[PDB]
Amino acid sequence: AAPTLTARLYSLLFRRTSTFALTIAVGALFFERAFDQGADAIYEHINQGKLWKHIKHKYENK
Amino acid sequence: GREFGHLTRMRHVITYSLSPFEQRAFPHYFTKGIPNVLRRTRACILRVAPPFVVFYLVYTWGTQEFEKSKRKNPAAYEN
Amino acid sequence: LSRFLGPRYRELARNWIPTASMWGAVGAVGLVWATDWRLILDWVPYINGKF
Amino acid sequence: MLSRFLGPRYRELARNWIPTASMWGAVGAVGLVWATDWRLILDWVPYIN
Amino acid sequence: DNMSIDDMMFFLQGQWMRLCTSATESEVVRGKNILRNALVSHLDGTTPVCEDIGRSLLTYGRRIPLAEWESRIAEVDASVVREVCSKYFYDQCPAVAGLGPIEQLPDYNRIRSGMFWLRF
Amino acid sequence: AVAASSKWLEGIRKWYYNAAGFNKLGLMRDDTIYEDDDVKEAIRRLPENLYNDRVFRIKRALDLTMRQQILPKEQWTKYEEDKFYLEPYLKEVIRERKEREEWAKK
Amino acid sequence: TNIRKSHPLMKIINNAFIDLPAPSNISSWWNFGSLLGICLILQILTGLFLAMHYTSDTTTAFSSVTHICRDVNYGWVIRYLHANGASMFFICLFIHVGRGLYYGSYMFLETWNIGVVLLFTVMATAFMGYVLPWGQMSFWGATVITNLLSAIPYIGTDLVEWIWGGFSVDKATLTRFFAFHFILPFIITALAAVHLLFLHETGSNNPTGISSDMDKIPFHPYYTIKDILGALFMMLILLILVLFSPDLLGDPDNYTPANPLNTPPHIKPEWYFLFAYAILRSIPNKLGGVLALVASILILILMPMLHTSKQRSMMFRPLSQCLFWMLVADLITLTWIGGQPVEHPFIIIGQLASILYFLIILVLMPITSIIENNLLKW
Ligand SMILES: CCCCCCCCCCCCCCCCC[C@@H](O)O[C@H](CO[C@H](O)CCCCCCCCCCCCCCC)COP(=O)(O)OCC[N+](C)(C)C
Ligand code: HEM
Ligand code: HEM
Repeated sequence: AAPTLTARLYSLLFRRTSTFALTIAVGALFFERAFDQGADAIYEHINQGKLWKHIKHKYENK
Repeated sequence: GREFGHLTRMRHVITYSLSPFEQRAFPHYFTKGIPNVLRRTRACILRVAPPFVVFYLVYTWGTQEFEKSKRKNPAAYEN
Repeated sequence: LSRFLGPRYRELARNWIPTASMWGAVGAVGLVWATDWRLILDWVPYINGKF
Repeated sequence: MLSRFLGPRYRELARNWIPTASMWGAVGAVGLVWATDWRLILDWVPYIN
Repeated sequence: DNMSIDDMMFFLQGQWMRLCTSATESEVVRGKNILRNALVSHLDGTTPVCEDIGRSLLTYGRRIPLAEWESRIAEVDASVVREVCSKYFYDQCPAVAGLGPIEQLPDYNRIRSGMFWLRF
Repeated sequence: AVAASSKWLEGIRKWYYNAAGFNKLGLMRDDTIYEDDDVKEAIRRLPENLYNDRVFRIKRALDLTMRQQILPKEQWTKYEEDKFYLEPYLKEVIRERKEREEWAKK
Repeated sequence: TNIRKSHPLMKIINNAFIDLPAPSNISSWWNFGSLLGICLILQILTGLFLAMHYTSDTTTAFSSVTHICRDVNYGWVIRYLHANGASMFFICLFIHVGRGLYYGSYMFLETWNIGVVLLFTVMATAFMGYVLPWGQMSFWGATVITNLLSAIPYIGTDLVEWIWGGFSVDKATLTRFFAFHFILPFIITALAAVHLLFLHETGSNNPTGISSDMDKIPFHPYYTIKDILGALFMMLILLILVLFSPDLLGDPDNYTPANPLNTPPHIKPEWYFLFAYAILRSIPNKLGGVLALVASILILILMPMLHTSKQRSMMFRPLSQCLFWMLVADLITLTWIGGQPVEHPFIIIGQLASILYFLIILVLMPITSIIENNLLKW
């Protein structure tokens, strides 16, 4: 059958090791921010109200 | 040294492999292993369980018994 | 030291440049990713770990 | 198992080499007397002090 | 010889990679000249060329004339060489066979390891 | 002195024969023994026809355990079938070791 | 021309970690020794970052530990990693001894003995580092355990006086232990390198026990990724036991500052020593308790001579393997008896547990090995 988007994607970045390392780098850069902030907003979301960052309001900006 | 280039005699034994890329990583990886796991299990549970169960029994044996020599004392010491 | 000089060597370096230059770019951006370098992070629309 | 050492040639080796054993053992004994300041045997010899 | 088995291999795959990255044109013309000599050397005699007629027709059809072959040898360039070699040598799964004794010879992955330079 | 009871001995040696797992891998009893240097030299004594058989069976089992999967139910060795080929070799190794020792003691 | 075979150092690594021949049928148990090799360096750097604050003074140390747990930037992680990580070290180490004993890799005599000396060394480093944090268990524990050598009719009571550098635990004795504690691990490294160096030139053991010289297989393509996976999963064990169980692993009481004055209720020695300490309860006369204490580790040396069963291993012999599991269970016994505060039933159980702990290998194992030999013409 016709090559999968993954298939041509091999012929792209994977087969060449430099570009391979490159996509590893950009991939790290995205996985960092996205997963990091995901763990942020989720951890903020689960045991809600235990957080003082939402309880800053008793004492902030008068 | 003892490296591969000179070792034991071995003859007309032959190998059939495959390129890793040509084959998928998990060939019936589930269904094949479970009976194997369970058979290894029934094989050695017979030789593994009894020390640990005997240990657990002696554990609660001494804990509960001495505890009975312990909490129960004021009646044991009488008035 | 003069040996480095040569007709193939010119063509050869010409050939090897993409692979090693790519590494430098990969090494540079990755190193920015590792030290979490500042001023370029200013220039990224997405990965602003700063508020 | 251990019967192989139990032979007249080896018991012979025992009779031959025993005085030497007493020799070296006495040497290290004296070394204990000296280096460790083992005064108890230093006391056996008057010349000390 | 048993003790150098890996060693020839140790170099051989490099040769393929050598053909990949950094294939000098001087090497290219070397190979082309040896090729042309291989053709003309094959084409001496009656039987070999009766065979050429007897197989070229089964192949392309045609006797496929030498003017075409040598136009096609002049056709080749180091860029094209590196491309094709890339399309077959650079990262592709080997099919390997041995009859020895073999023992020094690397296991498939290790053999497979050589098809791609870590440097490229 | 045992005689009449020997049957039952064989009746548990077989269980003992089952007790070991080598039959499940089908290996010769002789294969199981540890290779100290003298018995190694007894291995050296073996004919090639017998030698390579041993080597191959051993490699089969070695492949199995890597998979952990056991050798197939049909193929499992019978207590009779396992020729104890190494007997002359090892018994002569014993006789010779104890020989040179027997001279060494006098 | 050849690159790995070019440079002689590279020649050495290629004779080893790059491509030493190895048996193929290896399981995780052999991965564990490599796991020890994993833990070691981690403790070393971790202890380095800790060594950037801790003091060996009798007075100022504990305040610096509090400097670690509260002041230092993520250093608390480091603190617990060095502690709990050492705990993990002993974890893997015990499995490893169990393996070498089980698959009979003790047949490699010199390698085995270097393993033994390495073991005593690790024990000492353990004890002294445990003395370091400087708290109630630290103090009274170190005092009590040190007292044991005084069981010697002459020399040992003198010797304790020599360690302490004074009448009692003090900046003398504490700095003493800080320094011994520091010098030993680096020794452990060299003993490790020497240990592997004995291992390479005999070949590795295999799960079968029977030689796999015919089946030797390259290291780099295979076992490297295997052990990487194994180290990553131990990293799971450790990180889950530290980020989710920060404290439980040890003995709270050290959390109290030490007082020569104030005296702790129970002074349970830290858990890896518990079986050893249990043996201190075993018999009358402190002297013989010390003798049996050292003998508990020393006894391992007898085994290669005590070994006589035709296996180089213990997997095709569930018979003797059963005695084995009785012995392991016996270790569990000495463990939990050592954990409890001292009591009479615990005393008798500890007695028979100790007698049987020696006799399984001084009586049962060799002789049953003989009858097992009688059953199949061995
Ligand atoms: C000791 C105490 C515990 C340690 C705790 C750490 C635990 C670490 C465990 C994590 C696992 C790491 C896995 C390693 C991944 C790759 C392993 C190896 O098998 O893959 C190789 C492949 O290698 C990788 O592809 C190279 C990736 C390059 C990325 C390098 C990372 C750079 C990090 C630099 C550090 C920056 C921080 C600096 C701070 C000072 C094999 O190549 P191959 O399977 O054939 O496929 C590629 C074939 N090609 C070339 C044709 C495509
Ligand atoms: C952390 C320090 C140690 C290191 C680095 C070390 C090397 C470890 C490792 C790396 C192995 C090789 C198997 C493997 O992991 O793949 C094993 C080699 C060996 N060690 Fe140690 N060891 C250490 C402490 C001990 C102790 C205390 C003993 C008990 C006596 C011991 C007995 C062995 C044996 C028998 C081998 C040979 C490997 C085999 O035959 O399977 N080791 N250990
Ligand atoms: C495997 C061998 C080692 C053992 C068993 C050992 C003992 C470990 C353990 C158990 C801790 C104690 C933490 C605590 O009890 O709270 C730490 C004690 C200590 N070790 Fe080591 N250590 C070892 C190698 C090192 C190395 C190489 C260094 C330095 C580079 C080091 C620096 C420390 C420090 C500072 C402490 C006291 C920490 C505290 O007060 O909590 N250790 N390490």
